[PDB]
Amino acid sequence: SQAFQRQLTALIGYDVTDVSNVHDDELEFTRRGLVTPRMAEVASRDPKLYAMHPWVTSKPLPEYLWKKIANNCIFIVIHRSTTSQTIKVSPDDTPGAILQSFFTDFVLRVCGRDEYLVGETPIKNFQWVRHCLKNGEEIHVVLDTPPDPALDEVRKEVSLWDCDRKFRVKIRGIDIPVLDLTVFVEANIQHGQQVLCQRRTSPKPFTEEVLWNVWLEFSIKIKDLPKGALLNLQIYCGKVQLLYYVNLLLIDHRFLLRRGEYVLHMWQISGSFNADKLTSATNPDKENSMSISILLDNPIALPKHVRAEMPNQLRKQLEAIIATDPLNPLTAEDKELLWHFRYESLKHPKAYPKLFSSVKWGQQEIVAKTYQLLARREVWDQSALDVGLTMQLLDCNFSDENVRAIAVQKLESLEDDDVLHYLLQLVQAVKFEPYHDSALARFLLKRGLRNKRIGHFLFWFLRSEIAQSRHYQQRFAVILEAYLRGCGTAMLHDFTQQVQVIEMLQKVTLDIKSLSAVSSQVISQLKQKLENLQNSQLPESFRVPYDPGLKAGALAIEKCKVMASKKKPLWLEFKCADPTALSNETIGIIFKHGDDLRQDMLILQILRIMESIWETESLDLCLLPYGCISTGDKIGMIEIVKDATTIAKIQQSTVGNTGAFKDEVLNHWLKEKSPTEEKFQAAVERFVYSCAGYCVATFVLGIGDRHNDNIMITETGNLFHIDFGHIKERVPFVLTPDFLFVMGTSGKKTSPHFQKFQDICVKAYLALRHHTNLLIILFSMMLMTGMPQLTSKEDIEYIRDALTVGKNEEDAKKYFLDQIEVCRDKGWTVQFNWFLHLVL
Ligand SMILES: C[C@H](Nc1ncnc(N)c1C#N)c1nc2ccc(F)cc2c(C(=O)N2CCNCC2)c1-c1ccccc1
Repeated sequence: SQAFQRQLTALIGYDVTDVSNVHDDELEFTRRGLVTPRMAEVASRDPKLYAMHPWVTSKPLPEYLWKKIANNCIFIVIHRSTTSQTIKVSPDDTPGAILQSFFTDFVLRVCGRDEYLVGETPIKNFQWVRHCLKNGEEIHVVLDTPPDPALDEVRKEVSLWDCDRKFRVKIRGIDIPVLDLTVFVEANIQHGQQVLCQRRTSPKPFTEEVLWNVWLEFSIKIKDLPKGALLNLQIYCGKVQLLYYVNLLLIDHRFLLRRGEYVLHMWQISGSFNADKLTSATNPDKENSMSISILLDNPIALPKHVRAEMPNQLRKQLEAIIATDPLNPLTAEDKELLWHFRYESLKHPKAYPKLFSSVKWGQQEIVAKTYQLLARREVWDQSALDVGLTMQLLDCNFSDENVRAIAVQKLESLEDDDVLHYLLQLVQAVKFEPYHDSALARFLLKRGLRNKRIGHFLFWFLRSEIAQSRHYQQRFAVILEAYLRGCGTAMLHDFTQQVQVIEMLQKVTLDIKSLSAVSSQVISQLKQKLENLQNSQLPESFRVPYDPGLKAGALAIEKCKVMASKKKPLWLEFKCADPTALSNETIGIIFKHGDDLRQDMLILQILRIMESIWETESLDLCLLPYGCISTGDKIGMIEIVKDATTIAKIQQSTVGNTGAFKDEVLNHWLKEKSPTEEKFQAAVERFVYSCAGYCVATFVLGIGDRHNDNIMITETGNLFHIDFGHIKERVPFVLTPDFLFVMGTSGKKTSPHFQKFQDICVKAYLALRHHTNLLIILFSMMLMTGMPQLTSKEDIEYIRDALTVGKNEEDAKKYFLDQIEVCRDKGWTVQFNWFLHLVL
């Protein structure tokens, strides 16, 4: 009976039915809330297409993949059992069109993977194909029986506005079970990051109990409280310093004004725009944490719901405002203009964030007018999707549901490919929702239930935060529960196996790490533990979390290692469970405790967004954003990139443990890995592109100044950065004399390959700059939701500079070409300084 819930709790990693840490019924309301959305998508989804989850795209096939074709000819090696016949096919052939061509019912599965080439889309539009064309590989499929939908079967089942009183809250006091100066409470009525009204208590002495018994009357009227308003209660000591915070929605999920006695356990601060500050969750640590005691009282329920001509100077002023970037602050004058010309502004979708930031949300008549304005949103509805613009409306500056819902409206038009690109940060954006049940929450729910791949990643992203965010685990747990109740028994069993496996592996990771105080004569224990796991405890096979097409099989005990590191990560290799796998390659997974890999997920995901941006300008910069999933507290997994070594090690081989750093070694290493000259210059060009990619991407992100035992290269020239969570003079990025000699330059010269590198960099850079807004917002979101450390205005404003906002294109070329030159001017000075730093 309720054994199903026990399953779901183990899958979720948090007890959703628990009510030990609630002061209302919002979470439970949201479970019931999501039942319909879950049922509606579960009932409406095509069961066969959900069983095979064809991964496809409507983006045009890029130039770089077109130029790799032999005139409407892609070869597809089909497999029965023994041999395999090849078939010339047009890029535009549907998989049906190929099946009747081969027959000269069944379906084509990719060899070694849970991936199918099925559906009414041309074969150029399946990702697996575009992947094979990119890396220069042959397309191997198998004539297979379709999977039964049965396997996916789902186990079935007084007006606030008539109230002119000033709002007020009684502060009874604070109590802390264990703590020498004074302390006061600051009560804020918030909407977004905007403080509407503020009041303080008198300072009393900071004893383990402090009582005030004071009515704080606010300047705002009850009628003027907008939905999603937050009573943010804060505690300072003293000169002042913030010690604790908690929040409480003043208008609840049923539109009722919040009333009665509350005892709210509070969050502490580390020794600032952090998403965690926004949460409505209270601290679950009742025993240790500070708490505050309040009383709301007056049942009051909130009701549900000009010409456009102007002077020339004002039109220009307003257009100038509408044009500035998302982090340019609006002045009082700017806001007043936007709002007066409300309806002119409404015609420009790009005005929307700014205009909805010009709304006085603490004034009921103005919010009414704002809603009348959202009634007139034809142009918004008609505009082509700008994700950049849409993401801004979903960030911390917008707490109003109707405003936010129009963002989620635009997201509905995203094809499944693009939801995958933005899914991590859409899931992170749930952190900005005032309520647990939101348009965004349901959007993620339904897109996830509509598609096994979004669903798969949705699970791990949500679970990532449920395992290590007390601030948001409750909300996300509710959402994930909603998902698991509609994903199908097949996936429930998949997910179950994966969690079982990663818990086994993380334990071994944690235990091996305990047995070392940097080397290892006890790689004995590791191999011993892995043998014990593989004997009746680890399953025959499991889906690889960061690449769900791949199923892993038996471990390769002999190939598994621990690193001569401080954090002793594991290096695990598995046999692919799929007998149809044509490769011999193992599946390689690193397990690391010690870094916050949520930071790594975000940077790696932004790198993908960059790649996708580049694809729109027909540029490929061969970035290698390897798989990475954060699975728990300072713990996670990383996709092992095969045939790859660090730059440091290439230097340690032809020099030693010293900074002697020869300019020549990398090219030497490359030359000795390339078998032919055909592949060497291919390697070298692959490296010019890689290097350019990572110089630009890392510069824009402000993570370009790196230790070179944290930059790797494949044996085919593909450079890539690693260890992003690891983050006296500096440098823009890493373009060292070793890299420059592969490009055929030295000290103060130029070359064919180097001139290209600049040519590629400048294109790439200016390319990202065409999506300035999108990047600025993802960067702000990234910091706010994933780096508690780095969330001051100054931190967030780094990317304005790096993307040379306001500058013309030609001037931006001159900026970056200078950045490049700063590296030429520094050579090994920083690298060397890193050696002296990171080795003494
Ligand atoms: C630094 C490198 N990191 C990566 N390697 C491959 N794919 C990746 N995605 C990463 C990352 N991040 C690495 N990680 C290890 C993790 C666990 C472990 F037990 C050993 C690791 C090792 C490591 O020292 N090894 C010893 C040499 N054989 C490879 C494994 C490396 C590493 C690999 C090549 C060159 C230098 C170092």
